[PDB]
Amino acid sequence: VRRGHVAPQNTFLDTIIRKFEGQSRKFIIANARVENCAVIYCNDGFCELCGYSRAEVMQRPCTCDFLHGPRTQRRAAAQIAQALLGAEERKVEIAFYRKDGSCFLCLVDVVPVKNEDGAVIMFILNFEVWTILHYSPFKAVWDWLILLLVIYTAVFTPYSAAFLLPLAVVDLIVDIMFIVDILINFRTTYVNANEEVVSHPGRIAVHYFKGWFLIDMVAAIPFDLLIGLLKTARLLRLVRVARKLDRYSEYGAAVLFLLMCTFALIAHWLACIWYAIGNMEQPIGWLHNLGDQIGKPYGGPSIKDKYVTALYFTFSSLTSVGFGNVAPNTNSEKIFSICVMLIGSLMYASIFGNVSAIIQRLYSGTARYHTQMLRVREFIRFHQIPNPLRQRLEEYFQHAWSYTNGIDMNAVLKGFPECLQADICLHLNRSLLQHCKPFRGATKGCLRALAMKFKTTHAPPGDTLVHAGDLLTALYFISRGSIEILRGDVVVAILGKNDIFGEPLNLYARPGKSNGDVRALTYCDLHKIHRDDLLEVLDMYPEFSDHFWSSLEITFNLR
Amino acid sequence: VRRGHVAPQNTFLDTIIRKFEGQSRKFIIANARVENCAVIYCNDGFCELCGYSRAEVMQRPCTCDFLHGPRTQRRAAAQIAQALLGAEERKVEIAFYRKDGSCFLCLVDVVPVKNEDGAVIMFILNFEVWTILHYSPFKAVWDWLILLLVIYTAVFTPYSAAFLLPLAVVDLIVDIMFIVDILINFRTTYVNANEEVVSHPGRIAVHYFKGWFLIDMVAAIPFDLLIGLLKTARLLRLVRVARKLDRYSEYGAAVLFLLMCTFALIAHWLACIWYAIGNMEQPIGWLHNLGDQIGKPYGGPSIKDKYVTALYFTFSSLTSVGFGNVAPNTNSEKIFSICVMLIGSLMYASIFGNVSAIIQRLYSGTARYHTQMLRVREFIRFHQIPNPLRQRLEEYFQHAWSYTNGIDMNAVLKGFPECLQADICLHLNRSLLQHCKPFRGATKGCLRALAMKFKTTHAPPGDTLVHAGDLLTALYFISRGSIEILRGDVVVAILGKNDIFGEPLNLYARPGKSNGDVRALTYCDLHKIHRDDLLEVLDMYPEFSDHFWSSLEITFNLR
Amino acid sequence: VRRGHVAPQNTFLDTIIRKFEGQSRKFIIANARVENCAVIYCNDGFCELCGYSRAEVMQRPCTCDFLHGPRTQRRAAAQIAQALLGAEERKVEIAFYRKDGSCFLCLVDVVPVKNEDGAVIMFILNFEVWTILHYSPFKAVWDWLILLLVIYTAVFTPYSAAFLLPLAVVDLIVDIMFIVDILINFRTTYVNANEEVVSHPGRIAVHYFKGWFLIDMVAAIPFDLLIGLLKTARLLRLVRVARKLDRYSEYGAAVLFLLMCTFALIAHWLACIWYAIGNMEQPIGWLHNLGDQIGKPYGGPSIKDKYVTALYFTFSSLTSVGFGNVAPNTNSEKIFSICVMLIGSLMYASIFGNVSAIIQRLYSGTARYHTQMLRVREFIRFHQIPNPLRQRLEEYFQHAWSYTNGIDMNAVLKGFPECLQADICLHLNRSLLQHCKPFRGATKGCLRALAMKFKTTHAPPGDTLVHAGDLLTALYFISRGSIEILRGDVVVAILGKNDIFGEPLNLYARPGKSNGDVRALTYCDLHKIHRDDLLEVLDMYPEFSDHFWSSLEITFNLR
Repeated sequence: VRRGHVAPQNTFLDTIIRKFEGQSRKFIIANARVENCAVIYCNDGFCELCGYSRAEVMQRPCTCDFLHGPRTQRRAAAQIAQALLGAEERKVEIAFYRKDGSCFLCLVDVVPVKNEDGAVIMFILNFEVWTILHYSPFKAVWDWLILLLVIYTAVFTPYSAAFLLPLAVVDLIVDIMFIVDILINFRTTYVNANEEVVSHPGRIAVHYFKGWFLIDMVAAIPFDLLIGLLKTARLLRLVRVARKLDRYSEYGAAVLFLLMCTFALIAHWLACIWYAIGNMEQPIGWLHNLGDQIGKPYGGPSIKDKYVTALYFTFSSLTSVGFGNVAPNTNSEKIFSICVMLIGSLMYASIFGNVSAIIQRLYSGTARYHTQMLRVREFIRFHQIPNPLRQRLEEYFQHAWSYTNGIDMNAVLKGFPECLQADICLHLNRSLLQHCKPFRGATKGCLRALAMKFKTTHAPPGDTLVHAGDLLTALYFISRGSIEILRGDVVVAILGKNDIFGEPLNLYARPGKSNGDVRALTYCDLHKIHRDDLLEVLDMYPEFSDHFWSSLEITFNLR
Repeated sequence: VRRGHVAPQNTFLDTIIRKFEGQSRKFIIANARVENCAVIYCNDGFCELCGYSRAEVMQRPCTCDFLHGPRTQRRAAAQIAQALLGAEERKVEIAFYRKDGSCFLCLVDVVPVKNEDGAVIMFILNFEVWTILHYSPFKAVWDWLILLLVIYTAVFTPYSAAFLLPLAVVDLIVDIMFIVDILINFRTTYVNANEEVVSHPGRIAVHYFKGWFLIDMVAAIPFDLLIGLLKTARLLRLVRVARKLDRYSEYGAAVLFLLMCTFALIAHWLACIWYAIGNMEQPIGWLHNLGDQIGKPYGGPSIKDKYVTALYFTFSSLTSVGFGNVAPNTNSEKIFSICVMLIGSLMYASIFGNVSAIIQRLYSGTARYHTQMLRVREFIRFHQIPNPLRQRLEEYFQHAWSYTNGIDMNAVLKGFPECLQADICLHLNRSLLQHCKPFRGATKGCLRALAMKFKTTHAPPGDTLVHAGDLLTALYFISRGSIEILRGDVVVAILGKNDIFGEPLNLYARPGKSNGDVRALTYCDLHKIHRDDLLEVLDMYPEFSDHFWSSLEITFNLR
Repeated sequence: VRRGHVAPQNTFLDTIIRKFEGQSRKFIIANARVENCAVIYCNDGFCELCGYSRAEVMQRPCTCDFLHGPRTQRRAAAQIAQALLGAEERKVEIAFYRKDGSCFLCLVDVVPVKNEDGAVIMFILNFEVWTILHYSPFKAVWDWLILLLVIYTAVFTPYSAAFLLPLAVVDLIVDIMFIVDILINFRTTYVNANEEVVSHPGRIAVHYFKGWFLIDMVAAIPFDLLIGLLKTARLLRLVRVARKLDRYSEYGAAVLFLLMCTFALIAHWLACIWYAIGNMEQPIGWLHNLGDQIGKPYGGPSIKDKYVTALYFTFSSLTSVGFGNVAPNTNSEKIFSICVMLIGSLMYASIFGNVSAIIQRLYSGTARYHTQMLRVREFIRFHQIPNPLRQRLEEYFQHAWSYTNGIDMNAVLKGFPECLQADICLHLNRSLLQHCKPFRGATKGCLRALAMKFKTTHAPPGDTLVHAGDLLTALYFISRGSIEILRGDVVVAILGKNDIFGEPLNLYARPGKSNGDVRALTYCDLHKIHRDDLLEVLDMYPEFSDHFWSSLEITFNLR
């Protein structure tokens, strides 16, 4: 469900610039909180007045010592400052001098802007010469509740329309729910593309007109005043689902349930319409043909049969089975079967084309699993892989897929920019950065740059990562599990959690050799970088890099 | 719709070289507009005559001082030049000397070529020893109009063919439209693969013969002279759509409408042919079997029934529903049902195989949207992403897809060459290059090279792009929206439109640190490059690079 | 089939650390096998006691000379060591001194741990102040045997349920097999996600309860005590296949056989249920309608017909053919046909959507073969390729695909890490590394790094690999086949197996030119590297690189 992000606390600055832009005004803006109260924005009108650019005027106190000149008096120079100290609408009565130097009869409309907090936040100087949400647990399940009673009305009113020429009271309860639905739509919030959120009743009622109220206003019209064709407006209650279509695509099985249940309603109406053709042609047809299948000539036949036989027909016709217990004969009867065969051939390709995809889309992980498995089984038979390695290929692949759900890690990150990519890896690698000792005395830029180059490698039982004689390119960190260290089949050491191993990069200044082996016991969790990846970041932060190597204590210097 | 590009104004030079190549001539060509009227092309015959190459002879005045020698007279050296000053066909009577040096009895056929402008454009020296278009608003909608009356004739003439053994006058109006169609095809333009456009009536009439006129000439033959089989030629009017097939693939819903409506015509003919089998076998069949369904024995049955029942059958047969209200019995009746089942099984796979794809191809953006969404929802459940970041992933992804329609930006550019790739990015980034100050005094090569390395990054509300302590690799430009600047949660500055921020690259000559943060308010539009990307271009243009840094005024030097 | 890897011999160390972690203990661990019996792990409690880190304490004898001080006595310093020499639970009664230096009343609980071997393996010092497998040839084929008798019961009990109101003895044999199935499930092993394997009867019986025994316990209940609805519990024997679903996805044709045979069982039950509707409505229906098709009014009709006609109906209904020899009429009859058409339209899309994919997934190699072939045949017609090269394109492509099965070599390796990637290439290139002379005196790290950069190139008959004048970038090795050497169409030399050719990299220290050509006779097998790829590895191992070039004898130095 789409819900737009709330407006930041400084968004009122955009509207004030937009307001005074509408007046064709000439002005500047200066903050109160900062040291000497410097300028924060100036419009193009102010640039034309003096001649200076935005860059030159910015980061300067709003007393503005450059605006002084020969003709600028000494007495009211104070009458610039004591307005920053006093706060009031007062036109300060003085000339100024431009960049190149020129006299002009200007006048400083000094203003202090004040917000809901009741404090002096921003200065501006013009020149002249009961509430309800839309993503709440109340509103969430109530859309499914609306959808149920829509399906109730959409089905049971065709039953009333065709056949009727406990139930009387319960149908009136559903009519009141739609009247309650309209009143609730006023106070609830909505999301404009630009205006991410908008609230309170001065603004919501305008959007509701000229949208989808004119259609829904017809739904809530049950007049009393024969002739049941007046109740055809209750079918337009179905439009409430069409407008809220994005809500009903959350779960995998829920989308299947809608396309399966709506398939019944398509048949249900056609069943009721098929029956209507039998009633409104009495001069031999299909109903008297049914009257011979079940011995009831004319008296009359059964109501329960007439609805079933019609539904049976329109299912048999639209499903493209085509029995012929019941089938058309007269002109209008065949015309219907042409319509049902034509829409049926369209529907049976359209609706079950999607449902055939939805089952494979629901079981999408296990679909690609077997294709990836057939690559491995072909790769085994192609190369002839023996048993000691056979186990390692299967168990790693089954551990890799079962853990990650066969999802590409970096393929998702490519779409996002580098700022939010770092924030994603910061969330995954929170267990190292926040908890460990050397990363605490560090700025936020250092954390993100490091977070990019980290790699969360997983190690199942008995996996030899690095061996004796190899080049220690990486420098590892152990988050969870329990990792061993061996050499010549003797247990040298064990490491649990929050531990480090590799080499320092200051002493050698070279690619150093390894000392011994390293193997996992449990399904251990660890992290990884490189020598080249680390140094390129650490050299950018020289004052941080001294703190890094001193505080960081590695459990094994491996030579 | 394919329409070839018009021939440039200097394409007549190709035909003149091609003309004098046909004579086995030996010649050169020289321009009038250029300073001293130098040579612009020479054929291989001239290279063989003297011995010099194209490179050596080119960029030399057509007086040709190298062609002089001992035997070349002084009096008629003027009689080379005053032809460039006088203009006439005159064989200049003199010898010349080759590269190595040799006498040969040559003769300069001096010519001034003149075009429609009526001016001296090009010199050549031979040696010896009511209109109509095809992509107009008139022709565009008239193809759809032709297609309608084709469908009118294609349907209503089978009705006349089978059943007939207001309407009399209106059918004759359609016959005249095809006669009008033929006359219009003469004056209209066409597109040869080589000849991009060709016009005026000397050349178009030759292509129309031996193309698709011989078939369309049969369409316009309504002779008066019984026997309605003479009107079978009106079915060949359907070929006018087959030739113009590329026109009817513009809209998404329009292709669906053709394949859906032609499906009816396939049934329509088979319905009329099914009826013809009933009439032309009278010795029990299907028509007398229908005469018992609706009580009409022989007198005769109804015409409206006979057409419907046949259409109902051929739909039921070809749609693969198979009712059996009406069905074959005699030899010829079954032979038809074998033909309809065989084509029906072929058609129901072929035509609705495409229509099943067309609905997913029409909703192709929203199809891949849900697959990309399932990657994110799996990625959320796989990593367990909390609420403050949960919003950022959804809102960025929904903003990114809704803005770009889920289209790859650079994937389209890869097919095109670097010249037109730069022209595409020049169109997108026109708002910076043409309007801003420093890019005005610049050549066209500088604009294209820069345009390649620009990146149009979009920033929704409250998006922190760069933070304090980070390395300012990029140098941004603000086109639209409104962007803030903060540090330690205090509003430092605001920027509107056509503004700049980053660092100068001359003072440091290093990767400098950042000063503070930067965040968006509105759905702001901005651009981006790199330090390495800029300098590699700027160093190629040293005289431009001095103008660049001086005129370019950045609003924030961020240290 | 998933089978987890067995626990290594040092996994009991994890449980001992986990045990003493549960006591809130403070301790260290030291090995017996290593030289001076140094420390191998210490918990965080020991780090807090003294103050030292893991890195500082590790790789130190467990006598611990740093733990001595002024107050540590000289007499019981021996009573640290002689426990390593004697072995017993004894609290060594002495103080110690921390990092900064401090007295504390501590007490060393000296322990020697001993395993099944009966030897002194590890020291610990606490401080205070009939069998059966599940992947055997017996169990493997017995799952297929269980599946057969499940299908026997699942089919033949509906036959007994509906119709019955040699066979008597044989059905009781199947009832005993399920009782045998339960007893076998106790002693057989299983695989927990964490616990890769678990055995012996103290631990297996707990998992079997609260899993899939409560359902299977109902299956083995054949009580004696009319009313055959008691045998409906035998349908729940079908659940034994649902739990063991991963077993039945091995072969390509085996998955097709299950989905094809289960399709019959879906019809089989519906056939038996369709028949039940005929029996249990006797007040005209479908059974008396059948009694007129085959002249048998009431007496009674045939049993063999009643089962076939029902099966014929439910096939005709669910397959979506829809004949109408037998078809519904009464209320309950149509309700069934609505249910069969609804599930039939769902099943015919779901089950045959997979089976349509399974045939193309079985013939998946030959599917992409023709698409790759159409690229080549288009590429031939697009460029117009003559006969001498035409043969080389076809024969290489047909040799490449037929050998490799159209599988990507490196695309499979990308998922695996660099350790196991090297192990895969070590298996493929075993014929060179183990057998040849220069690679014998080499460490394991040298073998893996080389193995990565090797490339198994195949050469069919008459393939010119390298020519005279070319740069010998690669350095080849001949494993199998027979390779020639030529220059100016004269036979210079021949090479068989385990041979080398290229250039030495020490003498030139440059990219040297080639001498002559090289061509294959048989379908030869060979390997390949590069000059840059080799030197980058060899420079890391300087002591190995001297042994490499001396022992390695190349058959042709080619200049």
